[PDB]
Amino acid sequence: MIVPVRCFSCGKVVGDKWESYLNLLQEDELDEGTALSRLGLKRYCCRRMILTHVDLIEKFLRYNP
Amino acid sequence: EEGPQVKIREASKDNVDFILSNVDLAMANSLRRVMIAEIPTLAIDSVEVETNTTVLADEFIAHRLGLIPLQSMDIEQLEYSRDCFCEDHCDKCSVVLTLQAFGESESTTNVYSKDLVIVSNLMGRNIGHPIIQDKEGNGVLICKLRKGQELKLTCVAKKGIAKEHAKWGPAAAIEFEYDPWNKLKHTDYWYEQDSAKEWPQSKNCEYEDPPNEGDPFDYKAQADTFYMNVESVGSIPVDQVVVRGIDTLQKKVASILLALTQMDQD
Amino acid sequence: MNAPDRFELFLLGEGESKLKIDPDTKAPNAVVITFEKEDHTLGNLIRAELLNDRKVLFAAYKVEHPFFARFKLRIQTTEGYDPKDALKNACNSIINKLGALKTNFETEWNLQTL
Amino acid sequence: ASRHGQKGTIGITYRREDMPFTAEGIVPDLIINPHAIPSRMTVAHLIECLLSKVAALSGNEGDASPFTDITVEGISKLLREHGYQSRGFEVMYNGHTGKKLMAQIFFGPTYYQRLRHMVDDKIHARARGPMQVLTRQPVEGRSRDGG
Amino acid sequence: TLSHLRRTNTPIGRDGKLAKPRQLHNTHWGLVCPAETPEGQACGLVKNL
Amino acid sequence: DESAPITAEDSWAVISAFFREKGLVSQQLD
Amino acid sequence: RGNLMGKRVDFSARTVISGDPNLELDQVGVPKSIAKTLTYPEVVTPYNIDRLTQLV
Amino acid sequence: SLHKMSMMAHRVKVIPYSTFRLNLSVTSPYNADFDGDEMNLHVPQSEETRAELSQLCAVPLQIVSPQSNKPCMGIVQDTLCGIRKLTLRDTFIELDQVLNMLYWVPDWDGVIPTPAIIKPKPLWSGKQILSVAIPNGIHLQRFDEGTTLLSPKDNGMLIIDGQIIFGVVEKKTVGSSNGGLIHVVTREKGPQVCAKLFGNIQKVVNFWLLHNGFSTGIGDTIADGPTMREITETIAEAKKKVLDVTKEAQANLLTAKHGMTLRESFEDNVVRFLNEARDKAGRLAEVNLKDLNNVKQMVMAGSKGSFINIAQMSACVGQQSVEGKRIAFGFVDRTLPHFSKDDYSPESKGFVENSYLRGLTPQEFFFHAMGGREGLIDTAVKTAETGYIQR
Amino acid sequence: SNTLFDDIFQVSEVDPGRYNKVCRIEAASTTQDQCKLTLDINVELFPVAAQDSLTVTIASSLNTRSWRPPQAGDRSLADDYDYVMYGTAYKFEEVSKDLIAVYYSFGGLLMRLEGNYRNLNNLKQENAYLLIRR
Amino acid sequence: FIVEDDESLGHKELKVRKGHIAKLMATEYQDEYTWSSLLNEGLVEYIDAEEEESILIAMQPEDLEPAEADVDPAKRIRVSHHATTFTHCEIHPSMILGVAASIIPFPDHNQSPRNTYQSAMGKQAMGVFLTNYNVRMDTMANILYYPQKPLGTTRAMEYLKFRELPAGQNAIVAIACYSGY
DNA sequence: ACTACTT
DNA sequence: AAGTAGTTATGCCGGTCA
RNA sequence: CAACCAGGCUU
Ligand SMILES: [Mg+2]
Ligand SMILES: [Zn+2]
Ligand SMILES: [Zn+2]
Repeated sequence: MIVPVRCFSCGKVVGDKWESYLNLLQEDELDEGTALSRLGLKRYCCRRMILTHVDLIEKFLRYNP
Repeated sequence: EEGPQVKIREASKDNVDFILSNVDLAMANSLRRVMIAEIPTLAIDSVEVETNTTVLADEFIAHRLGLIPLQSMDIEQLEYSRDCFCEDHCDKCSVVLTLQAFGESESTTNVYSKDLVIVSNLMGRNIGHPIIQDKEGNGVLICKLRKGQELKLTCVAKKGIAKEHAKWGPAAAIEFEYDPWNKLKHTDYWYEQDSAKEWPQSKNCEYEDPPNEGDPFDYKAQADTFYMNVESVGSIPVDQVVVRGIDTLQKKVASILLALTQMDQD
Repeated sequence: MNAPDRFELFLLGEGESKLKIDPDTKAPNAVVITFEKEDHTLGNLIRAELLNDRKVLFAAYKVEHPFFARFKLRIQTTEGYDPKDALKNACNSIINKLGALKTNFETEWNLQTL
Repeated sequence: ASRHGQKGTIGITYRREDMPFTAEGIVPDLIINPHAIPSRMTVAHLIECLLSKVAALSGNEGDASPFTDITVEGISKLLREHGYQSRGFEVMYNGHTGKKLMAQIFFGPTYYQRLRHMVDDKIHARARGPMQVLTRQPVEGRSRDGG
Repeated sequence: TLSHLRRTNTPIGRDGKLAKPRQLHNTHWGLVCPAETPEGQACGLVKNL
Repeated sequence: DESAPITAEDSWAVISAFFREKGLVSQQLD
Repeated sequence: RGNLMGKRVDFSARTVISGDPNLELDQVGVPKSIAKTLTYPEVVTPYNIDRLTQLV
Repeated sequence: SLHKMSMMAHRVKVIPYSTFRLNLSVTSPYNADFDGDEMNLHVPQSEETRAELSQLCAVPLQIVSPQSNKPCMGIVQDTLCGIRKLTLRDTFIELDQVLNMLYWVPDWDGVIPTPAIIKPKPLWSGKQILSVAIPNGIHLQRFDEGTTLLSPKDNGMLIIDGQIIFGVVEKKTVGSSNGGLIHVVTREKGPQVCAKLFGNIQKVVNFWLLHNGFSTGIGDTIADGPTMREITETIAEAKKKVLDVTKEAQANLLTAKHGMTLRESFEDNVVRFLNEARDKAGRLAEVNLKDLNNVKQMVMAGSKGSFINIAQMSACVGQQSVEGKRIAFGFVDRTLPHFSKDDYSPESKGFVENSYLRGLTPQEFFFHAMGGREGLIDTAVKTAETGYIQR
Repeated sequence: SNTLFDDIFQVSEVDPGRYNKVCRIEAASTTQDQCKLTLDINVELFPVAAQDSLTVTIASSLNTRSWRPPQAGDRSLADDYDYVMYGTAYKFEEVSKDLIAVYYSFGGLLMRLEGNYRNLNNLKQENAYLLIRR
Repeated sequence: FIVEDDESLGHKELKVRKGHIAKLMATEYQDEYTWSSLLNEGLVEYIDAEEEESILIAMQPEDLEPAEADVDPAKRIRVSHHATTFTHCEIHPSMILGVAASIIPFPDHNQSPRNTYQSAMGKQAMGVFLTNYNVRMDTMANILYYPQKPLGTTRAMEYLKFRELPAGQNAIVAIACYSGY
C-alpha cells in the first residue's frame, strides 16, 4: 500500500526513501536499525514510519487489468 | 546587535541548530509556533482526474500529491486564489502541474514526483517545482503500476498555510529546550532512587554552567537562552523557515496596531 | 459533516473585527479586548510584554473554548494611563525586539558555511 | 482502541502547535488519560509502549509473545542504552506557552486499531416524519428516518 | 475471518444461566481458548478452538 | 550432534512445520 | 407494553456523547446538524414578530 | 434510565462537530462513559411543557438527591486529581500565572488578593486562588485523623467565610460526599449558585493542571528492590505456614472445627493464609510507594484506582476462585495434567504468586481465566436478574 | 499603621515531612519562657536550620484592597526583614490559667503563638502581616 | 511431545532432538521433512481430552527436565520440575490460546477479563481482509489507508499472517492530562 | 432459574 | 410427590416471504 | 410502509 509520503507525527518527507532503504537491506546487506540512521531518520516518529510500512501494493499490482 | 541575540551552533541546508539568547520564553515559543504553522507555502490542492487504472483509488492519490513538497522560494509574490480577481484561478494566483504515466515496461513502472510537469507560466519566479532531495533524483514515489495501467491528472497548487492543512507546513519537527540543569525548578524529576543518575543529561548541559550545591535557590531567575533546531522539508530553505517566521509573527503583531487605529476614527 | 471550514481559523467572517474593546465594569480603569480569528501564538505574547509596562496593574488572557479561534485580553492600568495605549506600546516593543532578532539571525547566518 | 480492551473515542483534535512536545521535537498522535490505567489494571499496555519505543529506535521486531523470558527490567536497560529515560517518561513542554511541564510524561508508540462505528454513521435526528401503518406511530430506524 | 472459522456453538437450555456449562472447565485446557468468548448473553456457550 | 536435547526457541520450528501442513482451518476441510 | 406504556416519538435525536470541560454544568452541546433539524413551534406575538420574521 | 437523574433538563448551546457535549460532573447521574456511549435528546413542544422541564427537572435542582439525602454530582477525573495537587502546602504559584487563573473564573470581582508570601518573591498558594471560586459565607470544618486546628498532616478541612484555611482538598471535600463543599453550597446558596461552582472550580484547576501536567507509566508499578524481595519471603513464609498444616492434616492430627468437616476446616485455614499473606504483600508495596508515584497520587485524590489495584500490579495477584473453593479437580484428582495426583499445595489450587508486573505462568494464567470468566458470567446474570427486579 | 507583637526566638527543630519546599518550625522565646512558636515556612525563598535568632513581628499594615505589583520601587516599605507573609487569624485558644494562644494561616501555611500580654494588641482580625529578619 | 525416558544415556528425555529440528528448518529454508514425519517417527502424538486424563506433562522442555545443582529478581517465579514420570511435553504453552487472543501482546500481564474484551473488539476493527478487495463486490467493507505492522508482536502471529495484513497503526502515544478533553 | 397450577 | 407454562434489561443496527 | 428467524454491538 505504497510508502506514506511524510511522517504522520512530524511531517518530515519519507516518500523518496522507500527504494533507498530497501536496498541498504538486500544489497548493502545492512540491518534495519542502521539502514534508517543512514537515511537520516533520527527519532522514532519518522523511524516507526518506514520500519513498519507493509507495501501491499506490490501484491495488488500482481492482479490484472 | 541590540535586543535578543543569536549564535548559530552547527548548521546546514536542512537544519539550523542555534541558540536564541536574551529573549522571553513567550517569544521564543511564539516563534516556534509561527514556524510550524503560519508560514506561506505552495502545494497541490485540486486534482482533476481524466484517467486512472492504478490499484490506488482516486482520492488516495490526490491526498498524496498534496504532501509532495513544492517550490516556494518566491511564494510571497503569488496571491491567494481567494484574493486574486479571476473567476476561480490564474497564473497570478496559481501553478498548474500535469502527470501522466503508462505501464510501458514489463516490470512495474514507477511514478515519481519528478514526472510532474508545470504548464501554467510562472511569469518567471522560483515556484512550483517538485522539490527533490532524493539521491537518484526522483523524489517521493507517488504510485506504482503494472501492464497497461494509465494515469492522467492535472493539478493546481495554490498558496495556503498550516492552519488550513498540514501539506502547507514547511517546518516539520522543531527541537526546543532550556535550563538543561533544572535551575528554575520548572520540572520535578520522577525517580526510584536518584534523580540525576536515572534521568539523562542533555547535550545542552555543556553550553551552560553546572548547578553547584551550596548556593540557595535562585528564585529571581527568569529564563533566557534556548537551544532550538529548525529542520526543513525543502519547500523553503532552512534559514527562511526562521527569517519568515520572525517576519510573519512580526506582521501579525503589526495588524493589531493597524486595526487599533481604524478603530481610532470613531 | 458538522465540521467547520478550516479557513475559519484565520479569516474574519463577513463583518467581524480583529479587536472589540469593552470596558470591564467590575474594576476601575481596565478593559477587555476580544481578538477574533487568533489564538495562543499572539495572546500569550501580548500578555507577556504587557506584563512589563509597570504602569500595568493587571494583564491576562484566555481562549474561551478550543473550537473557536479567539481569545479575550484583560488589561488594567494606572490612573491617567489608558490601556489601549499600554497595548500599543507593548506591541511595538514586540515588533522592535523581533526586528532585531531578524537582522541578528541573518548576520550570523551569512557568516556561515555549508 | 488499543489491544487491551482500552476502548475510547476522540473528544477533540489539536495541531502540533497546541500539542505538547519533547525537546527532541517529536509530538504525540493521541493523548489518552492516565486515569484509565489503575482500576483497569492493564500493564501489558504500559509495557507494549516501552517495548515498542525501543524496537522503533533499534529497528528489531519487538517480541511481546505470551510466556517469554523478557522483563520490563531488561527492556528498560535497552532504552537506557539509547539516551532516553529508563521508564519511558520524557520531559515535555506545554505548547501554548512553551514552558516545561512540572511532570514527566509516559511516551512512545503503541499499536492502535481504528474500529468501525464512526459518529457520522450514527448522529441522527427527527422531527415529524414517516409513520408506521398498523400503529400510526413513528417508524423504526435511523436509515428510514424514524424517531 | 480466521477466528470465525474456528467458532463453536453450544445449545442453550431452559434453566439456562446457572454456570456449569458457561464456566471454563479444566479439561478445556489446550483445546478451547480461555479468554476469547462473548460478553453476557451467550457467554461461555460460544467457544473458540 | 543430531541427538542433543532441545531448548525453547526450538519449539517454534515444530509449530512452524505444523501449520506448514495442516493450516489454521484444517478441521473445517477434513 | 410496547405501543402505549412507551413508544417511538417525534422531535428527538441521538449521537455519540463526549465530555467538554468548558460547558456549564447544566448545558448540553448540540451539533448544528441536529439543531437545524429539530424545531419548536413558537406563536407569533408583537413581542417577537420581528425576531421571528428574521428566522423565517 | 434507572432513576430520575438519568433524565434532566439542560440548556442548549449549539456548537459544531457531530457529538452531544456535556459537562463532566453530570457524568455520574447518567452513568455515562465516552468510550462510545450514545444519548437521546427530546425537545419539548409547548410553552407549559418546557416550563415543566425548566422549573422541575433541570440539572441544578437535581443536584442534591433524595435517593440518599446527599448530592449526586461531584468533581471528578482531571479536575479532581488535579485539585488535590493545586492544594498541597508545597504548591506555590507566581504572579504572571495567578493573573490567568484569576481571569478564568468568570465571576471574579477583579480584585487581586494579597499574596500569602510578600518577602523575596510575591508567591500565591494553590489553596488561595482555589478559594476565589468558593463563594462567601460558605463555612466548613472536618477533621480526618490526626487533624488538630493546625493539622500537621494538612488533614480534614476548615474553610471559613468561603476561604480555604487548611487541609488538602480532595474527594471527601469536593466529591459527591455527604458533608461536602457541594452539599453545603447547594443548601446554603441555592441550586443556582452551586451549579456555577462546578463551572469555576473546574475551569481554575483544569487550567492549572494543563500546565503542571500529569501522567503514569510502568515506572509507577515497580516496587523498590528490597521491598520486593521482602515480599517474596512474605509469600514464601506463608507458602510454608500452609505446607505444614498440609502434613499436620495428612497425619490425621487436625481437630474438625465444630460444624465443619476436617477438609472443610482444612481449606478454611489454608485460604485465610494465602489471602492474608497477599494482603500484607500488598500493604508492603503500598507504603514503599513514594508520594511522587503517580498511581498512588491518584489513589489519594480518589479520582481512580485503589489498594488492591496496586496490590496485584506490583505485589502479588492473589488466590483465584470459583464458586468459593479454590480451583477444583476437573481432571481426576488434580488441577491440570501438569500435576501429580492428590496435590493440595497453593501452586496448584490457584494461587498466583506473581504480580502483573512480573507476569503469570501458564498455570497461573489459566486458573486466573477460570476465575475471571466466572465474573463475566454473573455480570451477565446479575445484570438481567437485577433489571427485572427493578421493573 | 502599627505593630502588635515583637520578640526573638531560637529554633528548637525544623521539619519537612514529605515536603520538598517547606518545613514546619518551632522555637522558644529569648524572654518569656511561656512564648512558644509553631510556624510553617518556605525553606526555598528563605532557608532555615536549627539554632537561630529570628525576629518575629506582626502588625496590621506596612506603613488593604486590590494588590498591586512592585512599582513601589520607591514607596514605604515596612519590608525591613527577610520574609513577609500575610495570613488570617482563625482561632484564639485559652490553654488555661492565663496562657492564651492564637492560630494563624497564610494561605495554607500555619502558625501557633503563646504567652499573654498582647491583650490590647493581638486583634482577632483577618489582617496580619508576618515579618522575619536574620 | 513424547518424553519416554528412553535415554540409556541419562534421565527421562524428549524423543525429538536438535537434529530432528535442524532437519526440519532444513525444509523451511527450501521456500521433505514434514509434520507427518514427526508423527510417523513417533516423536509427537495426538492426545485428546479423555486420554489426557492419564499422562503427565512438562511445560517447558528444558526448564522441566535436567537436574538441580542466583535466580533473576525481575523474572517471574515458576514452580518446578517436581516429577520423573513426565510422558509428554507442551510444544509451547502460548498455544492454549486461539487466534483472537494471540494478537494480544503480553496477555500474561493483564487482569484476565481485559483480555476477553480485546478478543471481541479486535473484530470490530479495520484492516485489509484480503488483497483482492479491489475485485470483490461485498456489501460494505472498509480498508485502512496505510496499515503498519505492530512493533509489539507474537510468535504466533507469523501464522495468522498478521504482519502481512495488519489492522492498525503504531501511534506515538502520550499518557497525560491536557486540555481536559 | 424460579414459582404456581396441573397431573 | 413429577410435568408444564409464564417471565427472563434497554436501545440501535442479513435472509426469507405473500 | 410489515412480519418471522438469525446474528452483532451497549469500558
Ligand atoms: Mg459505553
Ligand atoms: Zn517523524
Ligand atoms: Zn487568480
